[PDB]
Amino acid sequence: MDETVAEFIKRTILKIPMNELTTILKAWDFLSENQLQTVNFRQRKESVVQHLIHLCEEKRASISDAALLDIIYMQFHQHQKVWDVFQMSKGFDMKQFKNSFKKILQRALKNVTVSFRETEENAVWIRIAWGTQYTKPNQYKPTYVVYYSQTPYAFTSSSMLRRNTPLLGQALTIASKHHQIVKMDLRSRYLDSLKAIVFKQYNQT
Amino acid sequence: RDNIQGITKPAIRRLARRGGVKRISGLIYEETRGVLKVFLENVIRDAVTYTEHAKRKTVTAMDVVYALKRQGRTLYGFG
Amino acid sequence: DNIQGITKPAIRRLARRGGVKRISGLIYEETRGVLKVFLENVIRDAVTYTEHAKRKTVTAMDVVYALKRQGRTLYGFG
Amino acid sequence: GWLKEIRKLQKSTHLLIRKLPFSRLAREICVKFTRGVDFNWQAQALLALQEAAEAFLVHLFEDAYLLTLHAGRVTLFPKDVQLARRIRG
Amino acid sequence: QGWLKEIRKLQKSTHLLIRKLPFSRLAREICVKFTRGVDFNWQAQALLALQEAAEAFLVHLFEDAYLLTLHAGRVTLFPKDVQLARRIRGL
Amino acid sequence: AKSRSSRAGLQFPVGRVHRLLRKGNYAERVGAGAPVYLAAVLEYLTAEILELAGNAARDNKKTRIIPRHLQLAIRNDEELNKLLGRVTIAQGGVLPNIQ
Amino acid sequence: KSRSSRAGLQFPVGRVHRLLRKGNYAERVGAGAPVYLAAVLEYLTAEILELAGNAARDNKKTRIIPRHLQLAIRNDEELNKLLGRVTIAQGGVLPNIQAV
Amino acid sequence: RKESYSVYVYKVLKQVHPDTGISSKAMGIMNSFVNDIFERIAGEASRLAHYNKRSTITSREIQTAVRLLLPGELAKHAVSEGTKAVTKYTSS
Amino acid sequence: RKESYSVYVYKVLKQVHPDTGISSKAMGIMNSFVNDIFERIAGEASRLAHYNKRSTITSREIQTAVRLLLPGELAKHAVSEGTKAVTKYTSS
DNA sequence: TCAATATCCACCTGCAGATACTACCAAAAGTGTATTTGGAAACTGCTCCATCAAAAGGCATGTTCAGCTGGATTCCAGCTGAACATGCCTTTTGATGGAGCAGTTTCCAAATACACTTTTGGTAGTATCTGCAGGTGGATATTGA
DNA sequence: TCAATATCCACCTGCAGATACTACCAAAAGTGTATTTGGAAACTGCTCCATCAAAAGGCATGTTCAGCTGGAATCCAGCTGAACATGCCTTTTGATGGAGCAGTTTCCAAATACACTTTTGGTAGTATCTGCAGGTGGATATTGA
Repeated sequence: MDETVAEFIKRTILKIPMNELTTILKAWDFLSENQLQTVNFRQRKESVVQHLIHLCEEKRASISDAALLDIIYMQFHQHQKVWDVFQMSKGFDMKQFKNSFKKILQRALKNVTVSFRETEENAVWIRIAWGTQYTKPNQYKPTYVVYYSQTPYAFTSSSMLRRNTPLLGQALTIASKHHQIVKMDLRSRYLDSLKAIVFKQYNQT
Repeated sequence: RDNIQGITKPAIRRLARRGGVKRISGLIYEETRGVLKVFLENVIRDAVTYTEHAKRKTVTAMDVVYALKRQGRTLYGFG
Repeated sequence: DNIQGITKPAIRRLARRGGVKRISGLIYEETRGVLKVFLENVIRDAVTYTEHAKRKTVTAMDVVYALKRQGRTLYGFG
Repeated sequence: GWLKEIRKLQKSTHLLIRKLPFSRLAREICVKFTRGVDFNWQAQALLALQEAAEAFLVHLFEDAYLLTLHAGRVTLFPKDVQLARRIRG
Repeated sequence: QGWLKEIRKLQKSTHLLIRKLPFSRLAREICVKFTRGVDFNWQAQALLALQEAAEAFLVHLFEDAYLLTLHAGRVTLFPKDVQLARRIRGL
Repeated sequence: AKSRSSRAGLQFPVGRVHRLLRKGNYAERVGAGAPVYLAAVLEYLTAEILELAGNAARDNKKTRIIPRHLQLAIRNDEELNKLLGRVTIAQGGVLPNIQ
Repeated sequence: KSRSSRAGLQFPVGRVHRLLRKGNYAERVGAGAPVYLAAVLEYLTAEILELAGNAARDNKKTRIIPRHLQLAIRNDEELNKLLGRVTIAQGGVLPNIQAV
Repeated sequence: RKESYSVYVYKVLKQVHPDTGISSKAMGIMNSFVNDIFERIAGEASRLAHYNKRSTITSREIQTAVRLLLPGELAKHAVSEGTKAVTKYTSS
Repeated sequence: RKESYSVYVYKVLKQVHPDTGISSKAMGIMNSFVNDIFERIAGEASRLAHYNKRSTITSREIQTAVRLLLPGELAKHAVSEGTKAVTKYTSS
């Protein structure tokens, strides 16, 4: 594979504690369980990741697979990031939402990378890597979004890279069955705490 | 823009004048850019090795100083 | 003398090995001077290495270490 | 006059290339060796690199203008920069 | 001609070009000015090492310096060429 | 019983390299895999140079390598010359070059 | 009762000893090496500072800056030889123009 | 009392050029070659461990020193060879 | 946690030029100067002891290294100063 | 263009120095095994200092001109190379002693460890004070005449 | 040479950003006292190789001449610098992260010591064989014709 995705996957895997590497790998499912059994998880981390990277090289891994891995990683390590809330008002199936969001971003910006993954409670996790009309995207400064289709609420992570927030909000508002969006008075590092109060307000207005 | 056309004619003229040069041919502005690019490539390659060895994502001044000292160039005012 | 034993033909041969077609008559003194300068710098470093050890014979390794100091690593003798 | 500018620029010590262009170029070069990763750069590292580069270029220009005059000229040619690098090693 | 035959012959070879006794004599004369006036002995391989190094130095300098005659539009080697080569090298 | 050069698959000595690293005041401790790596590197470089030199010898129609051949090899190669640019080979001569 | 005082020095003898011990220069270090080296370092330091202060005085100033160090070094035949492969930050160049 | 690398040079030579000998002057040059590269690599490896406050020299230090010293493709192949050597040393 | 040579440079300065100060950028240059010469001298002294099969660095090694590194009259005066320092250190 | 003379190039012969091979050996150096120990990896976490945007004004960009310089040509006298005849200095060879190198003693100097005192680095909060920027007045060289 | 204009120096005032000076502290580190150990100096002896002589001839030295080249003087056209009007990119500032750096734990890999093989360096002695020099012998360009 390209030398730029090998480094991405290696750096991503070196961040994962040995106490839970196997669980993440199993969820990713890119490597078969037989290949996992082939590996030794007791020698130092560098050799383990060398072996896993060789396995990925035998197959053909694309930036989509690595993006899926990064999404899965953040599902477990939510607290690493600060999470902000957005609200949508004045208002499609999941596939239409996916296509509209992706096409909006691709029209505004020539070079991007988008990915989705489903989750319980009708949730969808989104990862966006921002680019420009001249330059490639940055895979190490992404933007993560958690949107619950049966609700007008959307939660966002604080990137060290602005200049794309209004476009993101517009894409969320258009791809879904809404036409406006605002920011709520809630922000913290604990996504579940925001979630609980937000749906408490949603169910009990 | 190509990020090396940001090294302008006046800057090159100023470096030449500080070197004592009275007149300059119009073909000196592209030659100098290549020289500078080669120098920077050589220094930066070694600087990045020193910091990736240490398992960092941040280039410090000591890495640059070590690289230069390797290349045969010793710089004092930094630490 | 002892610098005039570096002869005109020897200098001319050294020049020809370097690809020189013609040679002014004032090159024979200039070459002698620069050679005499080169030997002084090496020989004193050799003698210093030789005196730190308490012996009165200059060995090839002293010369090699001296040249290595000057930046002129030599292969063949040690 | 060239004579006033030379005298002024030899009394001075400040840097002559602007900062942001140099920073952009040095970051563009770095990303090729890091395999796509955008490394961070301390502020005191770019100044070091700039000082070194400007010194290198000034001394090279001196050595080359020594070779313009050897040839009976006043004007600096690339012909003269190339030969100085060959002789320096 | 005669210069081209000699150049071709000499670049094809490896042997030393300065005679041995004169070089020995000069090196010993230089050594005696250090050492506080006493005469050191010399191994033979030492003098051969020094001679090889010296001839290499001189041949390479003549090479670097005949590049400055052609720069100046000449064919004949002058001393200013050697001086400037030494200056630019840093010696 | 068994050596370490054989485990590594080498001709160069892994014990001697270890000894020289320990006796050279390079650091307080020396790992197990450093001598293996270094011996392998040295073997690779030797083989490269000897290959080029044997080729040069054959071109000149000779069966035996001499310093002339090593000099030709080194100066005809764009990388070995950069590694060995401050080095003079005894009894090696110069490359033929006119003009 | 300090070692620098016994020797008549301002530079630190104990620190030099510690740095020689920790640098993997040899398995042992004697007692006169640190004092000898500290004295050499002090001599060179003062030799540079004198010339730098003189250059500052010539420029009508009471505070030394890297320009003065550069002038000192490059106008002295021996210090330039010692420090000829060195570039000094914020030092500039010596004025030099030449006729053709 | 005196020791050298001649045995192993001769083996490598008989391994790349089986028909070809080597003179005594040349093997001195090769022995000098081997001693020089050893010193360079080990010197760089000594500093990297000092810069980073380490008391042990490992294969990683040697690898980094190889990358710094050797130019281009030559470093690439040297790294490959050393990595293979360590790999099959450990697996025995 | 960080250490330097600034105290002693300031003392020496007040000892040669009592009326004269020094800026912070310049003392960095001087600290870099002191660290460089130390490394050179100690490096040469390390080799001389290795060449001659010695396990100890003494004042003689430093003296020889000083002679090798420093040019001309500067080495002469440095040798004088170091010799005096050792002489009056021993006599206490 | 012709071609003898160098000159080149190839090819064969002989032999002398230097290589490669075999045997002995012995020592010193590397390997295996078991124990203990300390350095470094793995995981947390917190504060610093790096990165990203924005607003504007100062330096760079573009066009024209004319004066200066680079480059080619001609001519002539100085200086280099080539050839030839001498002979003086280098090269090669061999008896000789001075200095390097190994082995044995011992003794002086360095490492190890514990207690105790001193010094240096960093922060808080000052207080100067040196040097730079702007303003103004006096004095000369060079531009063109 | 006259001369106005920059330009050159010099002096002055103002101020603010940076250097010296105190306090203080407390952590790290250096010093002093005993004790043990081993590295290097001092002495003797031995044999290797480096200095010092004396013949032989091959390369260096000196003179002269012919021709090649360096250097100076013309001349012409290309091209670089200077000046002016304009606008775009760099500099400065403020706001957040995210990555470096310090802390704790533990476990795995390194040092240490002892007993046992093995490999490499050196020495006779063997022989053999590669390449250098010589000479034959075929065949090409070359500067004088």
